[PDB]
Amino acid sequence: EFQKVVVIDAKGHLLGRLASVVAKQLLGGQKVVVVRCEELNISGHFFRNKLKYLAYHFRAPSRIFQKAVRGMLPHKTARGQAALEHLQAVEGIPPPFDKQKRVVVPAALRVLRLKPGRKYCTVGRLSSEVGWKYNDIVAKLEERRKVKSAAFYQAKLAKQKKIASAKEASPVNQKLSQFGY
Amino acid sequence: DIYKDETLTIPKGVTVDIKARNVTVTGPRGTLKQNLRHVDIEMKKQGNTIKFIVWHGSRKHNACIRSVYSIINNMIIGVTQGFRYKMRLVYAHFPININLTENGTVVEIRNFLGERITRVIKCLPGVTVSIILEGNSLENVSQSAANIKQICNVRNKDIRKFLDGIYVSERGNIE
Amino acid sequence: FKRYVEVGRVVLVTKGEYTGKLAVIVDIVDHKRALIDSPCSEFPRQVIRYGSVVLTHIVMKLPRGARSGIVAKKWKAQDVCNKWASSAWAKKLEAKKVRSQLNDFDRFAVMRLKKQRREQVNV
Amino acid sequence: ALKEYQVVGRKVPTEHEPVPKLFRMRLFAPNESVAKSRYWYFLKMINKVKKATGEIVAINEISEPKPLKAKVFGIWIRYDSRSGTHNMYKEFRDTTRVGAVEAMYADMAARHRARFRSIRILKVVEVEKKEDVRRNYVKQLLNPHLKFPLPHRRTKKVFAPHRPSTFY
Amino acid sequence: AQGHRLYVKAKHLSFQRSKHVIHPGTSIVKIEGCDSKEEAQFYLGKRVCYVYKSSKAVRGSKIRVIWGTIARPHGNSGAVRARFVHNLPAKTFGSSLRVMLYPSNI
RNA sequence: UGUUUAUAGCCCUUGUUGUAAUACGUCCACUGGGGACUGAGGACUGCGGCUUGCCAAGGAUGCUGACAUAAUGGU
RNA sequence: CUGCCGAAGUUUCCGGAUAGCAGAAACUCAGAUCAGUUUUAUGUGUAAAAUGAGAGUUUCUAGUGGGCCAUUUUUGGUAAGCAGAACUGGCGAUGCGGGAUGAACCGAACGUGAGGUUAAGGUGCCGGAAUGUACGCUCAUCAGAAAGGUGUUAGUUCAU
RNA sequence: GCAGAUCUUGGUGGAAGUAGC
RNA sequence: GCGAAACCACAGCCUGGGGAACGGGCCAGGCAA
RNA sequence: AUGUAUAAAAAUAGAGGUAGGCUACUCUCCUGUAUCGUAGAAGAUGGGCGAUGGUUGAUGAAACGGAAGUGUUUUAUUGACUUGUCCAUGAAAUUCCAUGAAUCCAUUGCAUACGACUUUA
Repeated sequence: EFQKVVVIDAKGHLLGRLASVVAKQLLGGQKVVVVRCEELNISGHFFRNKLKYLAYHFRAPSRIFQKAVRGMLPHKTARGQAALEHLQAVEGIPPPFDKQKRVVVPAALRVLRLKPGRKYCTVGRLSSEVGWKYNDIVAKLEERRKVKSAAFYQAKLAKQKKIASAKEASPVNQKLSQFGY
Repeated sequence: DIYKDETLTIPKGVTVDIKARNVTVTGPRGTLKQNLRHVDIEMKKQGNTIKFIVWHGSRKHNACIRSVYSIINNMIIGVTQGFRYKMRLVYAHFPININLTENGTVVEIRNFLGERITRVIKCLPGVTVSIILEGNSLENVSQSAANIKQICNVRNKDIRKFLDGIYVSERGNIE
Repeated sequence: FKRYVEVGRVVLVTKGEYTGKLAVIVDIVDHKRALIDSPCSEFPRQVIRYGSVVLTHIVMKLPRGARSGIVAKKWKAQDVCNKWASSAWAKKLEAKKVRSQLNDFDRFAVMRLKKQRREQVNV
Repeated sequence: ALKEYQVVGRKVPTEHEPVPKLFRMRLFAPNESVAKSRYWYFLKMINKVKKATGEIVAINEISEPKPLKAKVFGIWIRYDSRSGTHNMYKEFRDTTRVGAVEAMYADMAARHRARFRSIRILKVVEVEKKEDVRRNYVKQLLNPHLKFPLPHRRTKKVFAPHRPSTFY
Repeated sequence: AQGHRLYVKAKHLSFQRSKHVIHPGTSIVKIEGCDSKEEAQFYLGKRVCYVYKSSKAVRGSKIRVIWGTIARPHGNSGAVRARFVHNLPAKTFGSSLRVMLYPSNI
């Protein structure tokens, strides 16, 4: 299934694997928005990736994730230039996308790709000492949004419980249960 | 080894909860919270028994299991009887003045080999120094002792000739 | 944990020619292989890889290296059937299997029942 | 797709040697043609019998007599390294003798980067006694307390909506 | 506006090509729900179409359609090879192609 | 722990139905569908089968439509 | 302007005459001879079976009448490399697929087209094609695509 | 029967409104 | 206000590698307004 | 464009819910092929029945939503619709696919390759 707008949560996702699936999707004429890019993960411990950046200048993981894709797409080709603008990488979950579903990519999930006991690095933690100086405010927004979202979930859960009780109380439900519904 | 297990006996502490990989060991001395998320080791709690299980772990993981068991044992001992360390000051000509502030949380050292600059060392949480320092965390006491020794250090001075300084005399259990 | 590799544990095949069928592990071969058999005669006693299998909560007691006849006797004795099906997990699988077999006409009946189902909306 | 092929061969009879001796050995080959070629090379190494000097009399594949019963197999192999002279002996637990053989070839090809030509299968035997088992890993697989969670779970339908549970 | 859509959405990926040589006679189409070569057999023979609009009003309308036909599958991920009456423009990469259900074999 | 079918049984050996079945390998002048690209040739022969006629046998013919009073086309 | 054939690129004696390659003609034969052929066998050569192809002459006439690379063979070498002769192919008269790109490497040698399938090489993205399956090994804090190591991985052997 | 010959003849640009007067 | 001559295949960001220079064109790149 | 439909967090090596007084519980996971919506001449005419509810449109604003709040509800009333259960007509020969301020300006020296700059006007 593909949509005109797709929101992908970057928490617990490998950078390269996430970059690959979005690179193909972007060439497919699809708009993809990436949120919480600061919580991306890269195989290899913290010092190695720190040395990698020291050899390498954009401090935003949203820019870094965009930069990784930029060299992973035909940038010279005008088609690649057009597809670049269809990708929107932002840190955290902004209000224009907080009230929308956030899907995940199985091919990039750390739990499905990383062996237990393997060291890994977090981009937001990595970027904190390279020029980024907004971790507190970015974090502060995260708990504020999730607290509001959790309250929304509780209201939705209560509504789901009420309708579920109403659904079971409905005699119509088991009239034609032979269809598996 | 596909499966390896290490068994330990829980002390008479009130709480031996290890939920969310955090050991909230609450005993008669006090309640101490420890984090063990560094090593992914399976834990089994059954009454007064705590079992550390490693499922096909590597040698480094196997080594950390023994280290985690020692850490758990040390935490249990501290929460039951506590850890007390005693240090004896050594001076040759100019005595070193030691001042305790905030119930021993702050230690000021003056006239250390004649030095006119006072060194202030902040004790670790849960450890009180009166020099004998007592606390429920052995690691906190050890780190504080190292900091005190580091503060009372002679720079560009003969170690064999000038024996002035602070050294830990003994360390044991409070109870 | 709740699922561990033990002799007698019932497993469900998720990938292969016997997808959706249940089986019981009889012996452990290696860290990646196991020999299993099923009460259904259509499933022959074959060794399967741990990747193509899933672990279920229900566990049954069987001797090591039990024969197929004894396992079937053991399965009937312990009533393994209708025990896994009692769990809601099997119920979802039964519903999904039936739903995939629904025809076009039955879909319209599903639509009519669903519309009548939403007619309650009373709390 | 290895399969254990038995090969029997003898030298060409002549007035000097009217009755040739029968030489039979069991080797694992993916097909009959590979088995016959390997047999000639083995005989040249040992008995120095050329292909023209001899001829194969019977080729036959051997199935596992009890393929449904788990067993332990010990193989003696001589392997060619930088020195060109090495010997090893390994044990594996599997339900098929071919399955044990192909398992060792993968292990040899990984640990020592071993080629099919370099490897020569010296000895094959069945391990049955508990005290006969020597390797530690198979020893851990022998005690009746074998119980552990499934390792390497990780279980195109891209863009899964929910987070995977990845538990029981 | 629930209804309509007697077809299945599909995306026009690219042309049949080597690493550097492209043959634009046939184009790769990725149909939704198709994820294996054995599955793409069902869509072999269907009539695919490219629908686009233009400023000029021709016959009183504003829609131009380039018909086509699925021919063979392309790889193990459900892609198909579709030949059109007019070869698709190279600009329509990553667009929408409507795979209607005729000629039906079911 | 040690123990020998018990208040689980297993394994091995025969015995064991049998000509078990499956799998593998190979053949069918066995058969049933899906899809694509081609129509070169221009009476008659020939070679075959069915039974003079007929046919899938020495290369495409039918049924239809719409467009034409634009579609297909070219620059 | 198109079509067909198309070398030689060097022996050998000695600026040349030869030759050779390519042609052009005239001849006689396929029941006749042959082959950068392979066998059989007699003593590597020679002689007599298969596999193929029709084979042999005479005349007269254009062009060439360099090399580079690679393989090998040797001799010495000579700091060490290497050099020196050869040996045989390929390019040179030859485009295309691959090798990131790149004249020597891997494939394959070319009328204009349609379909089909491949070779070498590839299937994460750029990039056409599985983020295939099974099994291990690799942790690098410069990976990866002589040795030392409180470096591991599997371990082997010997001691208790 | 032309694309070349620092080709012959004629024409015409950039340089350039430049060097400048 | 009056007004040349010289020159001119065509151009003009580099980074590297591209085996024969290759940078002035090729591929990887960034740049490119 | 063709349903242009969908909001928890968080573990994943245990999480969530469920319930009891953080301590003892239980249940679900093992995805979305899920769920919601999708019935009518693009959805007709009326007759009802049945809800007497639901679906919404129209406006009258209330709060929430700083971030990029610009959208989430709450509704107040009204307008319709209602295939929720049903009927009776109706919808076609296209009789096989193609669809007003500010700048220059004056002032200005606080400037000064030249603009700029600089107040005033």
